[PDB]
Amino acid sequence: DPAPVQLIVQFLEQASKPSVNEQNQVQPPPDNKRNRILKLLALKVAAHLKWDLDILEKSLSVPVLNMLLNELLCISKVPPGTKHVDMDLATLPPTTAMAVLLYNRWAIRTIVQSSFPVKQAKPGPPQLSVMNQMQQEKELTENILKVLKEQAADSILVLEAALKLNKDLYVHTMRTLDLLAMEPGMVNGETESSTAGLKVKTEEMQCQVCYDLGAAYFQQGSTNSAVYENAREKFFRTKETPYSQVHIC
Amino acid sequence: GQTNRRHTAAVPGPGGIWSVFHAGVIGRGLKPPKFVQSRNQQEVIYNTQSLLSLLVHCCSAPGGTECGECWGAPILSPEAAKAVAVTLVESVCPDAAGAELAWPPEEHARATVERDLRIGRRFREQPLLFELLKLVAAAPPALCYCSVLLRGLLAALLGHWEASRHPDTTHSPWHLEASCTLVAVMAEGSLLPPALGNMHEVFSQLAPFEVRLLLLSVWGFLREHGPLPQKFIFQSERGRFIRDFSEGGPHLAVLHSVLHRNIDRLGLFSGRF
Amino acid sequence: DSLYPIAVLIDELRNEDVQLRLNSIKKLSTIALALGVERTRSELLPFLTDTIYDEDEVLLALAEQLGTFTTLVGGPEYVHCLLPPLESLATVEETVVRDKAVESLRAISHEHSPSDLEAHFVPLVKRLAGGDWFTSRTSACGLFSVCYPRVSSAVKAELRQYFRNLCSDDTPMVRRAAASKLGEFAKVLELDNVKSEIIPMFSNLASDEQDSVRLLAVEACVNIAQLLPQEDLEALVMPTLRQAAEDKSWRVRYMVADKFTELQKAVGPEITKTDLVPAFQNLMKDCEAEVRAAASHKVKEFCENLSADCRENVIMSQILPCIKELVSDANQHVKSALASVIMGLSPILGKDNTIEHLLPLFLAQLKDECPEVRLNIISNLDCVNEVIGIRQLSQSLLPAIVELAEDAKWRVRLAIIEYMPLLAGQLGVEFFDEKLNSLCMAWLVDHVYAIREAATSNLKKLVEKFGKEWAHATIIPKVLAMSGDPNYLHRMTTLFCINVLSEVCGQDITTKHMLPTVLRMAGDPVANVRFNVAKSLQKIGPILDNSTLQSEVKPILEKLTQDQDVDVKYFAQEALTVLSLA
Amino acid sequence: DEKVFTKELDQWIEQLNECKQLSESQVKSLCEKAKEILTKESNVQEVRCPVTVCGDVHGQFHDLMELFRIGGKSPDTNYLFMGDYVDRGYYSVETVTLLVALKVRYRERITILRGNHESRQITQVYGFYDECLRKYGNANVWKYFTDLFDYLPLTALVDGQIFCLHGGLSPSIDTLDHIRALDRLQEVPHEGPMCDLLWSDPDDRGGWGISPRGAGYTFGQDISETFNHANGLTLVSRAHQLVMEGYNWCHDRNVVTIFSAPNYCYRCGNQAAIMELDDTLKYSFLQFDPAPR
Ligand SMILES: [Mn+2]
Ligand SMILES: [Mn+2]
Repeated sequence: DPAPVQLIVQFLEQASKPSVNEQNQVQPPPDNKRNRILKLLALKVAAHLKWDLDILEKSLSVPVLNMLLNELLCISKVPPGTKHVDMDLATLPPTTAMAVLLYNRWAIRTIVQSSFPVKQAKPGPPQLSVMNQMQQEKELTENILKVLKEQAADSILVLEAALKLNKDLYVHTMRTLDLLAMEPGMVNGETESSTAGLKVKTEEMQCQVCYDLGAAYFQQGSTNSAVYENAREKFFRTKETPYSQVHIC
Repeated sequence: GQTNRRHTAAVPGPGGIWSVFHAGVIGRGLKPPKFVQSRNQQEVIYNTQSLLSLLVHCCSAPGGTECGECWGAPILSPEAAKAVAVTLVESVCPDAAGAELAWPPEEHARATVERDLRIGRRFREQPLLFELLKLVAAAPPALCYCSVLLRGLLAALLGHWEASRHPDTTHSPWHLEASCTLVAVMAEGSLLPPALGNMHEVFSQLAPFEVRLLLLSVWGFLREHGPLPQKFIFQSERGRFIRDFSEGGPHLAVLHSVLHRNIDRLGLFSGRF
Repeated sequence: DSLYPIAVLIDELRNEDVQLRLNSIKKLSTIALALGVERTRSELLPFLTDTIYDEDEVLLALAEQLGTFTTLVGGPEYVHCLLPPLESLATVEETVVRDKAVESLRAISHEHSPSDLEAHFVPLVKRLAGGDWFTSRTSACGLFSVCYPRVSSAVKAELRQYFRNLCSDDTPMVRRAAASKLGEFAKVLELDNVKSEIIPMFSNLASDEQDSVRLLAVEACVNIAQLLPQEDLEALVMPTLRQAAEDKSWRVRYMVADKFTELQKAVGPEITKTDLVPAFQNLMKDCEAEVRAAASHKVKEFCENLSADCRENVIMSQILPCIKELVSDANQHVKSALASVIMGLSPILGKDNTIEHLLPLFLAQLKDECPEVRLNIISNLDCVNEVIGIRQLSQSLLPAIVELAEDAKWRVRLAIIEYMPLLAGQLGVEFFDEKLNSLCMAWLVDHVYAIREAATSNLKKLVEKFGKEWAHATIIPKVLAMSGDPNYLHRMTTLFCINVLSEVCGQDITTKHMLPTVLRMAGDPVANVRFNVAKSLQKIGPILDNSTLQSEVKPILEKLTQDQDVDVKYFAQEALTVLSLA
Repeated sequence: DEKVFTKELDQWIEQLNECKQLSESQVKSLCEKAKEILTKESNVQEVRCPVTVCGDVHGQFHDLMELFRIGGKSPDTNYLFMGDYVDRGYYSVETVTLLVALKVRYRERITILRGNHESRQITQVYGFYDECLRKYGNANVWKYFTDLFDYLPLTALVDGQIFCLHGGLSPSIDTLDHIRALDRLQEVPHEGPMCDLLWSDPDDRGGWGISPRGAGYTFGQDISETFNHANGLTLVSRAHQLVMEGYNWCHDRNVVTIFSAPNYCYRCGNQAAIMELDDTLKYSFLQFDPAPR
């Protein structure tokens, strides 16, 4: 249990990411019964295992809404930030800015995912596992509804984080700005059913992200794909040379 | 479109001292006819064209007064199209257990699955029915009476898409064609906004569960805004029945979410609506 | 944190599922090796001593895990602290956990030092054999033989007298365990110890008013008879087994009928000559069929260990009447047992003794009413082929092969088909074309597949034994004429026959006589015949020359490889790629 | 790629034919391949004569080998199993493993249907889950088998006339078009058309009636005649009840119960039978007894 982190860092063959998930689940289950020295000994290991990969996409399959929420809450223990995220352009340590941008990206991703037609798994029985799954789904829906009412400042925080570049790293700042622009474009693309005159900002952010990925996206991978170009083409077609099918419309 | 001599020359189990090897036959076996419909492809649609032309000549009210300036188009009589829809409903499904114009809820479709399946089989055996729907969808208030056929076809398509394991829609060509045709018919019959006209267009490369959810949203919208003989007031300009929508919030939201989940392939279809 | 293991063990073990419990039992070893030796010797063991669970799988898990703590507590110098947990888990309500506990204790008792043994393990069993529940007494009696040679003679006498006192109980719920332990406990006892005190105990246990105790008393008896020498059998153990073999119950009689070969091989031949004859005869003339079947099953190997001075006499004078009276019995179990066991005494009696009385009983058990005895009398007919002349056994089975060749069951038919090739070559050729040809032609069209393949192999053996040109006009045309039926089974049978005869009939006949049939049976719409034809072509490939394989086999294989099925296509492609034809 | 996998399949079959189970990865790959294979099959598998239809095996590998020795080898003749080969048996994993191996190796030469025991709530209370936990140590092979059982077809149509299915008729089903329009990729519920198709039983009742098992209905002769006349069928094959001769005719030769599990639960001591249908739709009932061990 103690040498699990070193074993995962040495080789990702056995228990690559399931060990950290199990540790976080055990720490969350033990946190209800007055966890004195049980949750503190597992939250640090979970944060270390999450920072060893330093990604958000690969840490989304199993931790759908609650596990990743607890992981982010444990990782954000450095900066309290009781009020709204503001004044991020000042001199701040890099780990705090990283935590805030990761939290904003996670919130945007959950807000976008909570409105998908993704097919659900069919059920034809009733037992304790079904009740547990129903309770987990209800808790996830409640958390998503609570986070949706506070997502008004998330876009402003992402814009402020993408505008500033005082992270003492040009490549890291450019990657963070590109990620924030992609998240803002994805969030604005799903806000077309609310009101009009909003696709302009989405198209601008998409063009900025495309230019960034063309010049220099980041050092890592799994950050951009043809989805960005497709969203840019969709925003250009919605805004209105031309194509054969587009000329008629 | 749509005795003992041979049994004696090979008997006695080739031993002439024991019984037969088998123990009898069940029925007949090896059905002789086994015929398939392969009459012709060409010159078959022209018979349908002639029949539709006869029906148009029959329903169109006279007619021949040079309306407009040079593009006078005669309208279709509502009574003739209503009678056509009535006889079509009577020929396809003579049942009347759920022949009400009010669309029942979705779960209600889980009890009359046999009627929906027989309607789907009748539609797949004779494509002319679809063409007949194209005659009923011309008159606005005519399609409101032929609602049982549309409900049964939609329920059959939903039941087929719920039990479809293929990740691509092209694996079932007839079902996709029937879905697009049904949505186009119920949209051009002054019952659905053009968003549904774009939905049946983008059906070409959609996932099966996505198509099922879109058809379920269609069912919900038709349940809310039911096709009824009222709300089709007459216009003093021409004999056309204009439907003024007083549209679907959650339906448009579901459509937008389906379109956004597949931006990597349906990007150009977003700018159309 | 030193309290973290306790905090994670006090809650994870209390749950609703048992998989986590088994995982925790598996990880106790890692927890102990990570906590250190002092931390598991200080408070971990007293903490795990008083854990009384409710289910039983965790009990078996902890019982099998405690036996793997040899080098994780401190070694033989620190085995005195693992005693409280074992003595607490030994006194429970379940049974299998008690067996696991006694196995673990017997396994870990080898690495114990003799001084530590005599100092600590003796008080353990002394306090365990005096408990209130029967579980304690049943678990104490099994920890005496392993610690006997290491302790001194005083402790030996103490444990012996304590065992003698504890086996004087009134209810057999502990006497059963005591009797089961007498089997493995008497291995280390000397002669005087078993002559002085074990004989009275055995005589008191043999005279018990219960029947379940004799089940194990007979095992103790055969054990002490095998262990003791010859000079202490004819006056000590004989009366007990004699009075036990004629008890009012049939269980002890069945047990002594089963465990009789060890007795007759340990007491020697003379003791079996004096008084074992009546003891063996009274077990064959009872009303229960179990004892008779057991005696019949055991007499075969009982005769094997009999000297050649009075074997034939006692067989022709005493064994023969019992055999004759047991063969004509109405019960089917004893008849089947006799039919399955008596075909092993033929080499013992000799050649001139089978035709005397073995042939009548064999023919009687062969043509019987129930198939159970026939399945046994026909499955052991190969061991009488060497001791009896082939002509004699072929002539004796003539009035029976006219009916046993075609009956309801197929095992008898299988045995007849397997034994036929040893008879068709001796009865000449006229007998073959008289009845055996019809018999084989009827076997080739049987319903089941085992009889069909057996007849195929028999026809192969016959065509290898008789000749090639002989079957060219007698068997080949009749087999080839069967390939015209609407049934696919007969066609597959003919294909299998062509495959099995292509390697014996040379290559000249298989070129224009059997080859055109396989070539014309390729347009069969049945998908289960085309792959068989392809496999037949593959098999006859190396047999035929390259000219025939290149002239007509290659085009027909190319034509067969262009169909819609996948199995026949794969078989044809494999046949093409194995014969290097493409 | 294909030849090496075929040879591996033959080796797996030869290993299973000697009372030897496979490993975890081998069973996982076999279940995956069976999932990709059975996805193309519909609910009513169109089987073509000639065939050799069997009944319940209830996890009896020795009885399965006896059946193979009686009714021809598996690659030679066609086979049609109607479920119940996973529960109530000492060797249950070996039987289903051999069956699924023959299915993935001879997809056009053998067909297997789904029974009432091929589920997740029945295998846990009859010993199959216990056998998977004891033999393989963990409980992953059982999970793979229960996930694969959802892909097994429901019924089978032999020559367009014979209708083979485990349970029997259904009150909510009037034609085969309803059976073809069912989502078989679902756990067997306690009520519905699939539950009745997998839990029905024939009797001389007439009409319908609740079954003493707890699930499914009980039809009579008139219902069987109506179902056979409204679908062009001439016979309904089933395997859900324990018989003695092996085959039983009911409802004026309209329903055929074929129990191919000899010595059911090792306590009845009955026989077993299979029905071999030739090319001309001629039936032959081949009977057998439990092979000695
Ligand atoms: Mn069953
Ligand atoms: Mn069943």
